[PDB]
Amino acid sequence: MKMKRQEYVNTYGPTTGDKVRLGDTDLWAEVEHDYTVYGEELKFGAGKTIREGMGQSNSPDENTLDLVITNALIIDYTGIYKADIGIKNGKIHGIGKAGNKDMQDGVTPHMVVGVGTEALAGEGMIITAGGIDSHTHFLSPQQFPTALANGVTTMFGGGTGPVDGTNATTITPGVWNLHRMLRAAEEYGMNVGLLGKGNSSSRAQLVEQVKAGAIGFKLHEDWGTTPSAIDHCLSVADEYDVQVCIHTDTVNEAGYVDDTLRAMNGRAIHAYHIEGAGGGHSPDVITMAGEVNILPSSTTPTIPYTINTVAEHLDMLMTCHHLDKRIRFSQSRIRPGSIAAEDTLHDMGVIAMTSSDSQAMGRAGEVIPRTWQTADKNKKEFGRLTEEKGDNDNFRIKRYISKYTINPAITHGVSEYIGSVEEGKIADLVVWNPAFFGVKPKIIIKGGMVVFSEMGDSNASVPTPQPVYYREMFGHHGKAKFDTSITFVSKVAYENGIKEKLGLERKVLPVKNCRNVTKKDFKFNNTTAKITVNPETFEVFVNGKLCTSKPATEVALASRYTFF
Amino acid sequence: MKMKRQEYVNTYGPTTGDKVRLGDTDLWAEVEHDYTVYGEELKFGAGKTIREGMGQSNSPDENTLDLVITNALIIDYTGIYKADIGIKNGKIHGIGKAGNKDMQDGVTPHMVVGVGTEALAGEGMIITAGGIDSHTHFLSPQQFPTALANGVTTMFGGGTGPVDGTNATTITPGVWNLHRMLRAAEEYGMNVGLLGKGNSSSRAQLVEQVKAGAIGFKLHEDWGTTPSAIDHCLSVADEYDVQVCIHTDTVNEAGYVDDTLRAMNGRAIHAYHIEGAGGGHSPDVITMAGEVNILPSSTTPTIPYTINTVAEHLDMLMTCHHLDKRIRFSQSRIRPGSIAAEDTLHDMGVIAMTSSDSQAMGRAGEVIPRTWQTADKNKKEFGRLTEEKGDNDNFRIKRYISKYTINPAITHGVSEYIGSVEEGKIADLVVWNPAFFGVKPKIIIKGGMVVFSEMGDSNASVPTPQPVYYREMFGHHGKAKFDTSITFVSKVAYENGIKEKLGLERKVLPVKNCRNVTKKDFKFNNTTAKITVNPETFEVFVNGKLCTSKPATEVALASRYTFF
Amino acid sequence: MKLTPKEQEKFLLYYAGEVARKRKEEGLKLNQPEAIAYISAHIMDEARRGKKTVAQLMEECVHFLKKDEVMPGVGNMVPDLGVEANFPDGTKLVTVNWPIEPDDFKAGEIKFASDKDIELNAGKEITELKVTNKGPKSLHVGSHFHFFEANRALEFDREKAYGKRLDIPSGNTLRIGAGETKTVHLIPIGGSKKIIGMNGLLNGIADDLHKQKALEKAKHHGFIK
Amino acid sequence: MKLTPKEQEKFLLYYAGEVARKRKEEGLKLNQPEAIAYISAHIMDEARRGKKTVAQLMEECVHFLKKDEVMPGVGNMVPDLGVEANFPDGTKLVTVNWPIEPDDFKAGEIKFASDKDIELNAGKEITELKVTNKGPKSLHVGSHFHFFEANRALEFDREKAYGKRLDIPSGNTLRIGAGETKTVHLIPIGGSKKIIGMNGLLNGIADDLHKQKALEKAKHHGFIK
Ligand SMILES: [Fe+3]
Ligand SMILES: [Fe+3]
Ligand SMILES: [Fe+3]
Ligand SMILES: [Fe+3]
Repeated sequence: MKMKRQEYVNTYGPTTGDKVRLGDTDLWAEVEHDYTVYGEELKFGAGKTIREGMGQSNSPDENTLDLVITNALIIDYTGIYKADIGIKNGKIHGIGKAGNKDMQDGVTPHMVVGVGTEALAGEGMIITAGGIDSHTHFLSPQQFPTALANGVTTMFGGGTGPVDGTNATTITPGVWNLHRMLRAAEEYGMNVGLLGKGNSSSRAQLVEQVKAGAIGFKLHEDWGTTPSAIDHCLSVADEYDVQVCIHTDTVNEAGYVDDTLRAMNGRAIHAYHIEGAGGGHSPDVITMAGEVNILPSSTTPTIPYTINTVAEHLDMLMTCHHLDKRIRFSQSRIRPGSIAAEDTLHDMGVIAMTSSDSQAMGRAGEVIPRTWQTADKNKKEFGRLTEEKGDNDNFRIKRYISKYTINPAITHGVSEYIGSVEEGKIADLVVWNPAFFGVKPKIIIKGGMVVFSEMGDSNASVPTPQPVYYREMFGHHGKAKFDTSITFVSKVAYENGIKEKLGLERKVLPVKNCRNVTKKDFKFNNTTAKITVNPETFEVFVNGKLCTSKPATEVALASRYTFF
Repeated sequence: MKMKRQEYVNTYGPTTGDKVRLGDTDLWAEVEHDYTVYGEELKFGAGKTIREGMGQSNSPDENTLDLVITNALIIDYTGIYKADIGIKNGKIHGIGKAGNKDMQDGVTPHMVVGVGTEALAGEGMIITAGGIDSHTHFLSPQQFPTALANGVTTMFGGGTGPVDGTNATTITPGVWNLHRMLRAAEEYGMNVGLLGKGNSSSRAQLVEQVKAGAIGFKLHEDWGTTPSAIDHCLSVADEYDVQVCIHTDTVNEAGYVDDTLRAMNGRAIHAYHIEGAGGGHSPDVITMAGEVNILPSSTTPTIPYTINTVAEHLDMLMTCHHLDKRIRFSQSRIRPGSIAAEDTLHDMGVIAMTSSDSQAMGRAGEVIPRTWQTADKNKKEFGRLTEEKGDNDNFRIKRYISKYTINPAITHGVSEYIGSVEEGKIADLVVWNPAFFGVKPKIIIKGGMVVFSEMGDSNASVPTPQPVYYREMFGHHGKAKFDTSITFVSKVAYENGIKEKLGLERKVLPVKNCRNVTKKDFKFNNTTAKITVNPETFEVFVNGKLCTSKPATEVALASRYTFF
Repeated sequence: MKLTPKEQEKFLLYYAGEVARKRKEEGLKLNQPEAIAYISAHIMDEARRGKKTVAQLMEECVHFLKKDEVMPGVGNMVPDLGVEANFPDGTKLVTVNWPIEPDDFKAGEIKFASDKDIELNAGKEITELKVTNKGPKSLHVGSHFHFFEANRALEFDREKAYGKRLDIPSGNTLRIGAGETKTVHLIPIGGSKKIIGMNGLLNGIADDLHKQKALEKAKHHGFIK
Repeated sequence: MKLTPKEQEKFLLYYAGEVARKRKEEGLKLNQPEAIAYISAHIMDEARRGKKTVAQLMEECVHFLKKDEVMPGVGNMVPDLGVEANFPDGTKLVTVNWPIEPDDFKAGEIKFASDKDIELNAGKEITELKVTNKGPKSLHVGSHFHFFEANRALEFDREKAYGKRLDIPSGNTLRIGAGETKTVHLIPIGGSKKIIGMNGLLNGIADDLHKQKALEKAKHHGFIK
């Protein structure tokens, strides 16, 4: 029978060839493929499809799903397509067509909807992987609900709480502090991984930290980012398969950017805040982004470049670093050039990741909105990418989503567990209403359970009455949080029973394959170039051409959605 | 640089669009796709690709392969394509492009060739999954080398040895005999699964057998395949997720074919020797093949239909069943009609499997040759299939390969472990030289190790000198055979520690998802029809159209290859 | 060469045949294994030549060796011979009945106590019953099958077959062809008459008490019209 | 006798040769295993006679069986044959290239999609470089070896070979004879260009940043004169 196109879309969501506007941005996602059989689509409700002996099987199966997300529009580096998502044992069991092979055609064999299956209607919703914030200052436990409320499910970084060292650096230093924080982590729903102090010219002190559970090391100028410290840190990182993060020598005390690059010696390193406002070699830190071994991220305050970016920074730097009011400027000439270039470099696929720098010159619940604000800004400025095939922004979308999902996962050695919507991976997923995509998520699923969601009045006759606000769900509570949350550690710690030894009840998993990740390993952001900075004008050059962007007067996913 | 097409093919084997003749048959396999990057192909040898810091990585990786099969031509239901195959932990780790991402372009991320990698040159060879023989009579342990020498790695059936019951039926009856045989299985390289006596009108005796380790039940007329016995057996098999195999009531004693079909009640059942020469309701057992619930197979002696098939049978039946010489005929009028139809039904995808009936009206080392002989015979009589897309027999090849690889695996509930060349499955593979495809294999890999191969003089300066004959390899010996071989059991037995309780050192795995496999579940052989037999002429009709074939005077993969 | 374990076996058989041929040429009477190998090698030779059919060979090899060409009792010791060989159409089984001509000597000879017939099922009460196979296909019924539960295609007074079996040798079957009418001889089942299974018309003791219930089940399932 | 397991194998091979000889005498076209055994037995015979050299036999056995003496496709199926036999000077391997004359039939025949050449390393920028082997011994350099790290005997502008490899088929080698001058074609190394090992001149990414250090190591180790 013939169903009117509007009626089909209302009932099941968009199909092949349909374009979805991402929030209030000018970005259009086109459905590349639909894995359904028209007429066999799953719908939950009274008199609907998912019923005993109909859409729900009465035949037992080894692949009976624990949860079915019906008619989802997946947005991932893997593609922008329409499919049913099947969760089983807190993992993405299958992606395709779910249902009952007894009564339906074209059912994916390992996607059985049965007696033990729970239903979640994804028709008309966007499903993405949970975001990974690889630049977290563990300053306040209140960052976690803010992060979840913005689609972030994993947090890498360091800290001890609101002490001066954490206020500046993403470092949990030494054995005792690492043990204390890993045990504190038990409380939360958020996946965590801690970085130790990398700023050492002695092996023993670095090794102690990896063995204490650190997923890597942070090198920060506040503890001295000298060439000696750069070499020693990477040497231990190479031995123990852990990642290194770097905030370079801003005041060029022990050497210039090239001297730091030389100390690295082509070894894998995660260069935090590549633009340079958050810190790093003045004015040429951005020149590192061109190098193949350099895995570059950007922190939220500089992305997207707006008419208030520079003004906000010429004071935000003074509160964070605690500088004299006698200091006025240098940053007023240096900063516009690199901040402008940063946006363009993101669009070019030169900067591979977006991160927060949470309460340490950056916002916790802003990674996701700011990534899409930049995508939107550049599409408005530089047009639809030449790379696009059709009347859609799919390639740019895939380039931008990779920045906070897959690329941080690859960098930190957790790409086998999380980072993307793929079969076999842990079910850390976010459900979005297209009108609120990138700004306000609906449901946060972690380890196959709902952990956080937008929820109305607790007394109310339905879950919709006002006030609708973000609340912790069952997956975030009791002993279920130990089933849905991961504390990442080094292989050495993992293999030596850190879980048992620290009495951690949470899922403990090792980080692996950190040392041989280059720019070539990323998804949609593999671009290498000869990046140069004029030391007089502070202008950024990509292979001799000028690299710049215009500051935004207004951004998408902001004013329409927030009260304050 | 430009390489002459002939030179490329000599060095790396065929590429996209090339057609390979399977043995001396008239079947042509076309390379559908090539996963390589021209110039980056892996070659092993002095001054070649797979060398320290070149094709072989010096960078440690979590995905360093244990074995690499370079430039293989995969022939599987999944496709006929060119790729490198990567084995790790006795499983197919990856299929694509193997090598070193440090020095090469387009390397599949989880296909790292490193220090711990062994090399096997598959350039110019055909790689297929190991065959599964669903109709094994455990009569003689000498069947195993014969089977391996013909590309068969898994054997399902039953028996006790050379006793009258085994000579006739695929049954290991009762607890004690099942325990004894599962312990005897330890000796071999072959994967095994045992069937118990399904012929019971009492629950207790059937349950005992599943709990003793049986993977299913055989219903054989020699123990009375009555409608009561059929119902009772299927009822227990439904409760315990095990398969049922049936040799029907030849003499129509308790009922006609329709009475047996009625007793089954649409439940999943494996109908051995569907044509009826080896047994079953005379003259209409073939009529069962049209039914959706019926999973049908053919035994080797009737396929392909030759000028000597009928003559051989009208005496081979008298030696097996031990009949009086007073008995002359009925089989002389009944048999041509069904035997001829059987070949056509295979080509039509009506009969889904090919098996052996080993030393019990069929040949152990003939499943694979006879399948291809039938494929070839049909290509020669009825031309290239209408289903084909191009100047190739790819669809027909995929239809025929499925008969002894994937379809038996689906039927017996082991499709998740074995049956096809797919990532994640156990590495049970066969390497073939195209000139000997389907008749004489080169190497037999089981659980990622070579277990059996064609080998020359043991004293000889190289492995090529005469006499070249089949010999057991390291994977078949010592404690390594326990690592490369599987003894399949029921879930109930598995879950109740049958391995520990019987002190089995072999890999013990449960059979699962047997009860809800219908014709729709098969690969390339999902054809259902209204099959009718004229009770006067014995002619077979498919949807009222005569289903027949002409007898072959000569067959491929025979006279050119064998001495006796 | 790629010699399969089955090909290695055939070389031994063929060599044994060649040694037997040599001994026959020397004028020696062949023994049991020599006679078998001599005939086997002939079959293997003809199959390679690929000019004769399996049917031709089965006929050609009857009395291939004559009584005076072999030792006494050899023919009786080998009543049948089987040899698989590759023909142009593939490997086929060549079955020869009486490959060696027999003589008066018999090893393992059974001498009967008496030539008198054996009275099977002695003293059991015989029930004569007219049966007609109204079905389109012929059928057989075994010695111990509960006659009452036979294929619904068979037309007879089922009440009279209740708790009975055929008075025929144990293991034998009676054939009733499509459309054929026969007079069968039925005897009451031995032991306790606890009939469990077959068509499930009884599933208990075949006593008078169970009879009406059984006849009703038979009618309901279509055995009794 | 003290028969070794290898001597037991050779008896089977020799007997197979004898059976094949018999079949050829019968006028039958030999198949793949028969043809191999027929030639093998000849080699084994000549070696025992100890009058012919290995060199003589290797030459004598080319087309030992003619196309019409064997079944079609047999020759193509057996492009080479190897047989170890005891000669007066000990066991030696007799290697025959084309022992059976081929015909128009080919089992496992590959039919090309096109006769057009395959463009290997497509789109990579070619660097022409003059190289001279100033050493006393000839040398070869493989397809994926970092050209810059080649034997110090080779004289060329090493700076121009930094982070490059030969634009030759994968697995092939280029020969530069003692004193020989050649024009080589170099292409940039694939993937990340993370060059670890060989002569340890680089041991890292072949970028501009590592270049001066690499050139200094090459000069210090004698690669650059
Ligand atoms: Fe910083
Ligand atoms: Fe920071
Ligand atoms: Fe059977
Ligand atoms: Fe059988």
